[PDB]
Amino acid sequence: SLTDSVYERLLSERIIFLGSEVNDEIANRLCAQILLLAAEDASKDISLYINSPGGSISAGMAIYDTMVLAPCDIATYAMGMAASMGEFLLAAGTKGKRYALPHARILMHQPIAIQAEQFAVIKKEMFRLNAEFTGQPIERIEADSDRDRWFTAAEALEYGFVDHIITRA
Amino acid sequence: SLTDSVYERLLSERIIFLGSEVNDEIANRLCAQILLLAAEDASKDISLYINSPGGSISAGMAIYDTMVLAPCDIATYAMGMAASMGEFLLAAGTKGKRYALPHARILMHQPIAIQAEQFAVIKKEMFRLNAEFTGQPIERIEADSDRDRWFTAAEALEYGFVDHIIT
Amino acid sequence: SLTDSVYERLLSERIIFLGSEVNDEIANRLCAQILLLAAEDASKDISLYINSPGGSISAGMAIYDTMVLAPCDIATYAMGMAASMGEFLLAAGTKGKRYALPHARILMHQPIAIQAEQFAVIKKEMFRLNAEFTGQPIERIEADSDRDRWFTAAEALEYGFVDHIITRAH
Amino acid sequence: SLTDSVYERLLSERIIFLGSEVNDEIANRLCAQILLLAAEDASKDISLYINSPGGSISAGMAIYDTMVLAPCDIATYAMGMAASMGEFLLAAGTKGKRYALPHARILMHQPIAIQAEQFAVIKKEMFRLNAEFTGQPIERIEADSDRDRWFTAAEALEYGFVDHIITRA
Amino acid sequence: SLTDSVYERLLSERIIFLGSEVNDEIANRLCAQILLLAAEDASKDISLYINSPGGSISAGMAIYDTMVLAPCDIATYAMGMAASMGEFLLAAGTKGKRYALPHARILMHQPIAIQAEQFAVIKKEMFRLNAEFTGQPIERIEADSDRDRWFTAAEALEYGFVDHIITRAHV
Amino acid sequence: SLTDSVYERLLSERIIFLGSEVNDEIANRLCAQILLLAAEDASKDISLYINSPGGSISAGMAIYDTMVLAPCDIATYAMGMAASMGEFLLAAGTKGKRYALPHARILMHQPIAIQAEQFAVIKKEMFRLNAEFTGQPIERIEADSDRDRWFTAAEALEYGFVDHIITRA
Amino acid sequence: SLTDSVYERLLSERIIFLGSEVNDEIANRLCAQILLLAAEDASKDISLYINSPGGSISAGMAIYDTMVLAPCDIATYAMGMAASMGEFLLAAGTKGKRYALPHARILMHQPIAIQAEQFAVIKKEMFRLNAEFTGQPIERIEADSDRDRWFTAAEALEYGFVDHIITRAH
Repeated sequence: SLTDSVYERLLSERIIFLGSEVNDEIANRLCAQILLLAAEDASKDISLYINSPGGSISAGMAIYDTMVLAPCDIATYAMGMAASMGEFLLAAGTKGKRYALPHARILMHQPIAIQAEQFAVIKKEMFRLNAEFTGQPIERIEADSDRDRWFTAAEALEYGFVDHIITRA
Repeated sequence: SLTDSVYERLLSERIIFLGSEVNDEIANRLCAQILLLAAEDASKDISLYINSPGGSISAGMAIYDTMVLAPCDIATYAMGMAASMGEFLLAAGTKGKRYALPHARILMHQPIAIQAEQFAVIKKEMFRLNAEFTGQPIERIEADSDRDRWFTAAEALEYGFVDHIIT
Repeated sequence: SLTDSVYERLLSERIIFLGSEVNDEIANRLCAQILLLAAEDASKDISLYINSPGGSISAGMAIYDTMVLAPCDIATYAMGMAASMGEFLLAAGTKGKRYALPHARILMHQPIAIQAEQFAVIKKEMFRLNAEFTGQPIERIEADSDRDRWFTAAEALEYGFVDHIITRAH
Repeated sequence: SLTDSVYERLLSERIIFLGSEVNDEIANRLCAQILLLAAEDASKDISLYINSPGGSISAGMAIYDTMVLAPCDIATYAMGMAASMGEFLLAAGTKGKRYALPHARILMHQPIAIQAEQFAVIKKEMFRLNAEFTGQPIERIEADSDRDRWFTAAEALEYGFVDHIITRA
Repeated sequence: SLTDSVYERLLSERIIFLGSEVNDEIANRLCAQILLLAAEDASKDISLYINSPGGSISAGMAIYDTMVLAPCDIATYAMGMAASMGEFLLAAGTKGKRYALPHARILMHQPIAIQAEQFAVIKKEMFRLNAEFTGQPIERIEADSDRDRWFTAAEALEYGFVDHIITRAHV
Repeated sequence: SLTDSVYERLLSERIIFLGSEVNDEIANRLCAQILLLAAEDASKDISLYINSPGGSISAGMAIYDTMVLAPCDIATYAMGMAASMGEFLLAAGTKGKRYALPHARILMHQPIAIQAEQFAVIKKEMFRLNAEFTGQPIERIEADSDRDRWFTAAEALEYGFVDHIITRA
Repeated sequence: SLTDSVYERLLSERIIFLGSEVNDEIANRLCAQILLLAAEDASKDISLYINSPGGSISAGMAIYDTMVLAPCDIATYAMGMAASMGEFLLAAGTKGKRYALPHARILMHQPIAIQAEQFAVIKKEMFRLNAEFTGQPIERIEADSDRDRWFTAAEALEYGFVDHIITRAH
């Protein structure tokens, strides 16, 4: 299919997309791409373009673990919407190389005994890391998640999610 | 498929199409193609052919932002219908390279708390940009969007959506 | 698929097909082919084979524009049915290069406030252009459309839709 | 698929099949194939193998019109069944080059105001062309079609549908 | 698909399969392959492996006519089952090149006015050719067909459906 | 598809799988693969990996005949389960080149008037062949099948289904 | 498809995925991929990336056997979830080359007369092999399994499922 072909040609340009909700399948597909790119060249940058309403914490956290694993820098681009885990992945890009396009929007969001244990542990990790990415205190991160705080590109720059607003490349 | 094969072959001629309703999926597809073409050659024009009834404001703005991001010029062509966000994208092409075909039509249109907040600002920012694109005052853009004003090629040239009618 | 494969190889001989109703997707696919062939070589003819019930007047008008835009001649061929916009596109072929196969049928047909406005404008322009293509007066085009006039290949030649009837090797 | 792959490969050998009922979609595919072959090389024969219960006169007649348009000879082969418009396309082959396999069978068949009118015109044309193909009077063709006359290969040869019964190539 | 790619690769070795019932679709696809192979090289054997419960007579006769039309020999191999028209196609292979594998099984079987006239004619012809293929009298073919007579590989060899039973091929 | 692409590439290594129930379809595909491999090179081994719960004796028998027809050795490997016709085909590999992986399991099992006749002779023939593959008396094959006797790798070696247990290739 | 060509291109880097439930079909495709890589080059590592809820004990043991069969080292990575047989296969990778990503979760679980017999036998092996992979006593494996003990990456390193936690560029 044309769509798939275009994505695969972009993969050759080391450009990847997170263009839908983050779930187990998409995480797998995306981890795979990051691994492939790192395997074929450890030193050339990867560009991750994000337009995603976000989703599952464990799914987003696996994409994150893989971004960390990859030896090359991962530039991130808030291309349309970066919400929930989409915001987290945006903020996880290599510092110096996190970008918002001028009309992007960044949203924060707060997403059986064993499941509850596992979720409590991963949720706390998400807040901790969101704090490291942005330089905000954890408490500010929790409160802002709770009230579904959202950000224009400028506001996002100011808050610490991105390093640059890019207009012309 | 034959139809995907033709669009692929056109990609090599730096021609792309918006031939359907703008939603997230289509916005993604179209941003991918622009990024690709910009990666392959930052200094050759891209041509964007438009036959589209429009769609969501946010999806159209991601396309717009990618259009601006590409270092290369983007020529736009109204091929059949450029309505709503399709009119916006047409009017967004590089000044001097916006074209209407002789029988093209141009159509203007207006398209939970936190959702409403974001919509209000993106809607306002779209009227703002449409005014810049066309040289009309913001007030004329709003009033004309409101009443679903539509345009023949000639009328579109005069109003400022395009720079040339090509025959 | 075999079908797609054959249409692709025919695209290499600069032959294209309109074999179904005219709607937006089909119009898009068809303007794309015309643009593709125009870009590959602006000097060589394109052949359009038509077997179509027609369909959307605005869709057909976009294809027509792309024909006019192409720097090369477009030869047109009526294969089975050329109805409404299919008849229009056949008649729009470069004069001298419009063909009917002998058992072709050519049919004329009469083809929300804002939709009606646009349709009135597009409709008048289609009649105007069809008049020009065939050499018939505008009122003859109108009345013939109203009464659903159809034409054999021979009748189509006489009326002005085409220049040739292929009754032997071409 | 394998099936489509063998048909494609057969196109390179200038062989085409009519292996099913004649309708608008089949007519399109077949006209397309003849046009392709004629464009590639106007001077080499095309071989059309027919195993068809016939179908639409309209669709059959489009294929026939393309056969005439084609400058190269078209050899026709009754492969199993040539009924109705399948009989028609067989008998439409280049004279001297219409063949029946030894066990082929050949079936004749007689198949809103303005639909009726288009139908009358094209039906008269079918009878007239079947008459020319076979050397039979149109009245014979009409009566024979009326009563669903059928033919062994030998009988079909006598009647004028084919020029040869072929057993070995 | 893997399966298709395998059959296609086999096609290059001039090897074809009848692995399902004989119907119109299958007949078209087999005739297509025979014709392709005969065009590619008129002087090299085609090998037809059969594992089929048979099916329509007229469909089977079209395959048969195409087998005869091809200038090259068709070698036939009873691979599992050869029943009804599958038996007939097996038996129609080039004399000296019909094979049974050791555990193959051969099964005989007997399969609107104008439709009836046509069926009567091809049924008779099918028996006539089965008699010619095997060397058996027409009345033996008819009666054996009636009672659904079946054969081991050894019994099929003696009856005349094949010319060889092969266990191990050579190199 | 990925799956098919790996099975294809494995075919170039001369490796085939029986990883589902043995029925006519799978028998056809497997015969096809053996026939192809023998045609490309009649002197190189073929390796057949088995993870199958068995099925039709007919189908199994056609595969067996093709294994024997192929001039090259066929190594068999019981990869997970070899049950019923799967056990049969495992035991049918070239003697000296039948293998169990360490955790494989081998299960014995026993699976219109004219249909009953045929079934009786192939069942009897299958027991006979199983007795010859294994070196067990025919009555013990019959008895053990009747009671669904199953085997660890070590017990299958002892009984005669395989010649070796492989741990590292 | 995009995904499939990605998984295939990764195969060229000798990297495999177990990203779903373990069953017979999946076990087959995974053993196939291992045998392929082993055949291509018997002396380069294979990397197995695991995000799996586990599944059938039989299917898992076929995968395990094939990894033991392959003459090359098999490195293993817990990418998201490794539960039941997923944990087993992770723990089965070449010692020195078992990895967890920091937010991975490792879960233990307790996994017709004839099927009961067979099952009893595989279950005992599974525990036994799990004990040697981890260096943990059999009683402990058994008790942990039947209370559904789960582990973070760090707890998994302590217990013996992995040798490394990847907290920086690998």
